[PDB]
Amino acid sequence: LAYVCEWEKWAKSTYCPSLPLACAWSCRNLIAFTTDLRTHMIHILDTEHPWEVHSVSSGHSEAITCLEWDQSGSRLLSADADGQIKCWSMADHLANSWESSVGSQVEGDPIVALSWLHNGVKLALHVEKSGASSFGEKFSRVKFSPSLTLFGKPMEGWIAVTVSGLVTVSLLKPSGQVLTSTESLCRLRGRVALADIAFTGGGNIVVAAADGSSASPVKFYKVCVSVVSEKCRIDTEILPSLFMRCTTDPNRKDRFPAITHLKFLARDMSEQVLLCATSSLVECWSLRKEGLPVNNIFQQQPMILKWRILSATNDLDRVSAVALPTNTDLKVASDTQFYPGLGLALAFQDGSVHMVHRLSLQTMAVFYSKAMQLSWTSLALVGIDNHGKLSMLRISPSLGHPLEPKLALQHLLFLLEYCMVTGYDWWDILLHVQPGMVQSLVERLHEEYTRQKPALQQVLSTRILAMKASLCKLSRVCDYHTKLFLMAITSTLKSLLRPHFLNTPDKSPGDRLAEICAKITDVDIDKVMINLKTEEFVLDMNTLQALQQLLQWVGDFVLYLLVSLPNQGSPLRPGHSFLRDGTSLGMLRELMVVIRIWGLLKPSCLPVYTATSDDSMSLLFRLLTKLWICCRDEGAASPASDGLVSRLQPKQPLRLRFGRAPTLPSSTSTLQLDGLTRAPGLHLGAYPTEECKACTRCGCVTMLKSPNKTTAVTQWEQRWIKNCLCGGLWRRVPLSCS
Amino acid sequence: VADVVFVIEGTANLGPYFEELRKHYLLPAIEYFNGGPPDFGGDYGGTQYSLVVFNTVDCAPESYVQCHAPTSSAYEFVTWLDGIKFMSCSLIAEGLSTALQLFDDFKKMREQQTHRVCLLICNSPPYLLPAVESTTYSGCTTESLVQKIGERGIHFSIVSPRKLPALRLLFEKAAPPALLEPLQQPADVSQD
Amino acid sequence: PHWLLGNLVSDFVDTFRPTARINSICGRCSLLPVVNWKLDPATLRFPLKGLLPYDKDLFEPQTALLRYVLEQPYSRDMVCNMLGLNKQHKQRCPVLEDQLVDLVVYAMERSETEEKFDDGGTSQLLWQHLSSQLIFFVLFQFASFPHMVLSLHQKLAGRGLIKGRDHLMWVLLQFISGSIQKNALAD
Amino acid sequence: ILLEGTMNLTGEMQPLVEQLMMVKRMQHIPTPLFVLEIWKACFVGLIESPEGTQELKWTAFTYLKIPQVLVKLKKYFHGEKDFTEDVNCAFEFLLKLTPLLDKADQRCNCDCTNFLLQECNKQGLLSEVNFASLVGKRTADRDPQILRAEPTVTNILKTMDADHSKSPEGLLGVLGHMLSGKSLDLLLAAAAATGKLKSFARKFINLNEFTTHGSGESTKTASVRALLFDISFLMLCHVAQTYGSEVILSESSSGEEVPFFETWMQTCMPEEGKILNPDHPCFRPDSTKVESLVALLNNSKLVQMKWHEACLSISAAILEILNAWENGVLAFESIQKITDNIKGKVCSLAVCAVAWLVAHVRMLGLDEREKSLQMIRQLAGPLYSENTLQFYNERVVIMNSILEHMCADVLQQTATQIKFPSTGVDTMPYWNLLPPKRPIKEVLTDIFAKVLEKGWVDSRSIHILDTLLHMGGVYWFCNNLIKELLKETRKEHTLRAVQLLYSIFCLDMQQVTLVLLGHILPGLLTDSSKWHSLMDPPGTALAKLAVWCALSSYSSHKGQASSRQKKRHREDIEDYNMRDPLNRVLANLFLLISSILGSRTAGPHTQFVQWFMEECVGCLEQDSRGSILQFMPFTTVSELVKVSPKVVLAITDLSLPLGRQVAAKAIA
Repeated sequence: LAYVCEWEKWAKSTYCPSLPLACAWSCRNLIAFTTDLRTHMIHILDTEHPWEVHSVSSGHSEAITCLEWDQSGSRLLSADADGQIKCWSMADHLANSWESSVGSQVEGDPIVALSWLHNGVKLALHVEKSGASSFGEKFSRVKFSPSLTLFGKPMEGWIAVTVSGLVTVSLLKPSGQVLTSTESLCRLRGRVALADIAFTGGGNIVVAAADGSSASPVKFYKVCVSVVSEKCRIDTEILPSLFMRCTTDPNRKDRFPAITHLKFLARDMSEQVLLCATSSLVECWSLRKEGLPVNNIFQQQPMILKWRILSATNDLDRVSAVALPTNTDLKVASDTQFYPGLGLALAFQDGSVHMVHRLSLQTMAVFYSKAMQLSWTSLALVGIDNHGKLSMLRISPSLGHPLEPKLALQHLLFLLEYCMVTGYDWWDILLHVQPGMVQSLVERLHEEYTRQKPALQQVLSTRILAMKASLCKLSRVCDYHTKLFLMAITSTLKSLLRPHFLNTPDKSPGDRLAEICAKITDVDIDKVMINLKTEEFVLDMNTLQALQQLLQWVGDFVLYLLVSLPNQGSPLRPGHSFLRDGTSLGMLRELMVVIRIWGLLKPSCLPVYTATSDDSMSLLFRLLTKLWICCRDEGAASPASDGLVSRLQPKQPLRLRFGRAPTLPSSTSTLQLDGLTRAPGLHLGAYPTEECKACTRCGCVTMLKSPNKTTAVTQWEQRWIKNCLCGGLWRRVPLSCS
Repeated sequence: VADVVFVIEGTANLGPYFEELRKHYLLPAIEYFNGGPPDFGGDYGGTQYSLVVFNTVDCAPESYVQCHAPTSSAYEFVTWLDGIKFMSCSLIAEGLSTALQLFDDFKKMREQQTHRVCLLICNSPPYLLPAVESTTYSGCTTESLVQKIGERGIHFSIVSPRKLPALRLLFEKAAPPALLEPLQQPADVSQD
Repeated sequence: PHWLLGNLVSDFVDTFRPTARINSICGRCSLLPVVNWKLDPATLRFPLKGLLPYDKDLFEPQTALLRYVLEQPYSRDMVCNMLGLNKQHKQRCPVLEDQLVDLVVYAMERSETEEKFDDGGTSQLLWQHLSSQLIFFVLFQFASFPHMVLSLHQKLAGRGLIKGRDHLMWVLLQFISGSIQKNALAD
Repeated sequence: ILLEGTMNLTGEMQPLVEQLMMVKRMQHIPTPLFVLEIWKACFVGLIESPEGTQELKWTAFTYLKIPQVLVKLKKYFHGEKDFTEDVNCAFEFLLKLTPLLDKADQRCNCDCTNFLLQECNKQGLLSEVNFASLVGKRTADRDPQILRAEPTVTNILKTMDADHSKSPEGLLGVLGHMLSGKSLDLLLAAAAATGKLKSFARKFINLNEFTTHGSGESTKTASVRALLFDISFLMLCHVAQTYGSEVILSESSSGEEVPFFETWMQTCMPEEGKILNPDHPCFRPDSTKVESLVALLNNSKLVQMKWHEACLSISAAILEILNAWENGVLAFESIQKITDNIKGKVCSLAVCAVAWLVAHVRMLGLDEREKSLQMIRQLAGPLYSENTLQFYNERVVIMNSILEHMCADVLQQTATQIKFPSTGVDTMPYWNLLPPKRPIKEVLTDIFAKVLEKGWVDSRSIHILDTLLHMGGVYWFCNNLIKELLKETRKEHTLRAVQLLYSIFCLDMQQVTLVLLGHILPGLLTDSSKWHSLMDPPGTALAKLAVWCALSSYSSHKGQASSRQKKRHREDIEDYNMRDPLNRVLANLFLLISSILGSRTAGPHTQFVQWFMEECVGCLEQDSRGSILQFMPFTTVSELVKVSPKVVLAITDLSLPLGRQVAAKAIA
């Protein structure tokens, strides 16, 4: 239908027989693409503009497995463990530059990711229903201690056990990159070929499986990680063994499973599945404590871990990755709510994916027409199924299969709020109903921002602004989107300029004083400055930092805000912007009065930028305040101000930046892209005709230079090293100047 | 003797100001609490100290804290001075609770008591207005302050920049003698 | 050699291997009862056969030779006729130093083999003067002292140097007492 | 020969002669040097590796291999030096190296007399007209230079056990079987000569099954019958623990019948076999389950010799371990009842004990109460102080102890040091013998570095490698081996190492070689790194190994190694005669051969395929078979003209009309 990717000069390497592939990422930037086309390098790309593919050569051979730990930049780099965890943060998150995290894995295939940080999060949604829980009763939190919770300090590492060997993995690196290798060959004997389960209730990691249906022991080795310093003395406590139910089934004994995986919660779920050719038998087992029925067999410690079976399913299937990676609670009687949970997905190597709800396995959609997993709890997948030289596509992501608009939007807002509270990237928009309801969504958002906040919104406003912006993006109201983006950039600019009050000790603080400066005279800011204060505002002689970067920017912004007033009959119901807040305009007035003080101190003030400063910002501030009394609180917009703003002086330039992001409206409509060859069609200025510097690409509009040629403006650079507002998509778009 | 604790929060607010803050205040932390300018053997006798670092909760996807200074042999702390991370409020209370639990563990198992003192450093005027939805602590910054000063006799302190934050007013709840009245224009005092 | 040429040079050196083999002797196990020339290398390689003899049994340095040499007193003459000549100007800490570190590493096993049955016999009573003369050999060789630190790294492998802490401390004390005043403190 | 003798001394009627013909004609084939190599092989063992019964297996393997080479010489060639004078100079070359027989005497203590006796025995059909004179002249050198030597007694008992009885009549001599079992287990050596191993096992199992006969009436008669049946069952269990693979193969090789082989085959094996313990053995014999235990505790009557539920006694042991530890009804009174239950003629008792050891190792194991309980409990230490109707409380007891020691060995290894109730002479020579606190990156030094100078297989390393393969994976196996091989830089050592590498591949040669080719060879000629790797003169013999294993794979050689039988279960399309795996494997090999011959890029892989074509000089070969179905390679032969009589031979694919045409084309 859409989402057309490709490959430029690669192929399936028909001379080479095959190679098992894999890819998985929990947070955003999902794609890893362990695949040798035409071993070869590793790949990285985000869900937005996936055609901007990045890759980097590996440091090993056959590239068995790879997996991340936290949302930050970290990969595994298997095949003797060369190139382990090392964040990038250099220019963007699209360049490996792996550091010396090389684990001393000699001739091994490390396949495991452990040393978990915190406690997980549950989904008590139906018991809460977002009525008045204020996000507390909805997203519960289990209180326990993860492994190696040494020093309340969750040290980070990859102490695990490889696939080739059965001994150990080491080199956990809290600030010191300590190898601390050990030796525990899984009870002094064994061989394995399966993958690992993350963690149990307590701090333990148990996994073993060797051959398949014929030889079916499933051993387990309870372990204790952090005991001593400068060394690891990992344990090897033998745990009860398991098997596959198929061995006693007289139908067929030639199954030989190859997956035998199971979810991260080792409480009651064991999901060993058969992997015959020629068969596909999935099975859910039990992990609970039980007792042996050894009684009444004669004249006449009972608690024994007899891992029995719970349910099974017999069909045909080839490969799969995961069933439901985030996790809900028990006692779930919410059959009416069809949230995407408690499910499973199977992949046909010569075919498509079948998604079925687990624990019933009754029936569901088919999704007709080297394993694929899900993105998050939402129904989002990637098409890495490689029938040869095949790229990735998209299929029906509809988690809610029946038609129920109210319940659909309820699920949508629930998932969005869960994403926001997790501080993760949000991509449930691929499940959106027709964009008209988007308004209602953001409507509920405001309620979630205010009603059931209850006071948390003070620190969540910055994020929720960009959240609702990107929400209304895929909607005919893109003007509202760019208006919200401008609101964001001005709000953060004001919030970074305010703490510059290095005042002498006074009776009160500069923050609350500048805040109360809003309650000031009507006009003539030259009077307001003497009304509040004029002395304690200087902070540096080399104040020449905002003139070439910020002063012209804020001046252009306010001047566009001026000239927007006569543009009432625009091809849009709100035109270009609203100017109905006043609070943001109050921050703008604080900015203009403080830069007036700056000009009084440092002559590198903000000019009118065209001519005839006869300064000229006086009447500007006057009309801003005139609409302010019309836009402070509980007031309507005025006609005299219209006449006052209509005419223009010889000081009115144009060509404002309007920081925004390029669109991606490929729901089911249109997508003009390929696997490569993007076809072409800034805040601190630095937007020339063609870039001639680093020009570190970013999420939406920044694309700012990496060094920035700064002397003391390091506040901005040190502020935007991490993600930005709609600016987590830090790209490495080349300097293909033309 | 030789007992200190550092808690850095003003990353985005005192990025460049941190160099001057170290040159004017962090020097006596080693010059007075040790023989002079610092390679020495590291023991668990109590002569060692700790240092905690916390970032903004907003400019953070999932990670909260990265505290690492059990002993540091009184020199490894000098090693990672410039090894700090950078990122508007800050919500530093979740990081002060880390030092709370750290000194709790110290008093619990590292008790040989050298009355280890603790110092906080901030540039933004932080406040974790939501004191709920946390992991193992549900208190505000004032509750944490009175617990670390009133309940626990650990000497608390906060070294503010030339500006005037709200913690200079929050100092009034420091029941134990903190000696935070005169500012350290001369060499810093062991009790600020 | 270069992949342009065929198997001709390989078969050439093969068919001339017996020529050098006619000049071979044996596996070179050990020949060193000296208490004062043959069996004397320059830098990890004593022999002189200009042809291509067989595998590393003649290429790899005779580490066993050095190990057997350093196990006896008055071994100064061996390394002296080998490499000792105006050591204050020539012996700029060659690799052989790490060799005796391995000997010191073997010292760990001297305290790890049940601590010689908890000093059952004269095992430690001989190892004392053994390590004494071993440290005595250290006269112009403390350069690249991190080798001893690498020995600590070598002590981390297996971590069998626990009981050897007393003996290792003893030998390091002999060393530092021999070089307390004139030596620099940071070294 | 070393590997074959160390792996399967039985079930080798004549595949080994086929592999010998293969390696002979597909190499330099000097018949005198050939028999010299095979003799050095059959005598290099038997002295260094074995210490106990392994030496008996060794001598049995030698005295089975000599008729093998004899019939080889008889059937293989005839018309030029018909294995008469070549054998003369072979035995002369043997007599040249006297330290061989010196070590033989140091090992066997009677190698002079035993050597002469085995020589004159092999002369039953070997040539001795003008040959024994030189042998005597050589042996006269040790005139100065002895209760019973093993070779002579094996040769004597060979026929004595072959035509042992030939008639298992009713009420047969129990004393005969008693004396046979009480003495040394020479029947194992006789079966190792493959003369009756399968037939002996079949007749033995038939006699064992007949000795059940339900129950009996007379007291002493039923007692003797049960004692004989238990002795026979324990002897069969010993035959299984020794080799098993051939025993369990002959158990169900063919026929149409369903006796109680489950208790005879599904008891124990070098595998888990324990997950099915709740499935198959856990029957419901509610009638006389614990009543049998009470009767055994009372009578220590046993006249009911119905030892069919004897294997099903796991059901009674359920409630035994229940009341003992689970229910806690008894501490050692139940232990005393079980001890009375495992009184004389306790054959299946060891089976149930191993089954419950398997159940416990499948259990938590952290408790280890029932584990050590069954260990100290089923111990044959107590030599039946009471009047236990065993009659062999010394020999049968020691054999039962060594049987219980052989099985579940690695199972008890899972726990700490077991009580060691065997107390024999020498334990199992072969074992895991792997450094636990050490990765698998060891074959480079402990194996490859040795065999680099060691011109043999070093049977210890043989079993080490065999265990290492099934504990890992053939892909990384061959990959590591080749990667470590590409550093020799000494063509003599390269040829040595590649020959040994072809050697080790046996018992898995087909699948190993297939995966090796299909995985390395495409990569070995497609990546610049692999180009620079194969750019060495050592790379010349890689294709020599390739063609050597390819023909053996194309040959109808089963090689069904029971050690690797359960592992050989895959599924692959190979990304493609007939639709056979090796067929399309060789087809993809041909395709890669043609592709590497592709122009516009003359890499080291061009020289690689050049050496490959040069090594294609052979007989009865299959390299580029050129079958009339879809065989394209012949066209690529024209491109080989860009590189001659070798062209005339290689173009001779199948003498087809189109084949003749392309041969003429190449002729110009």
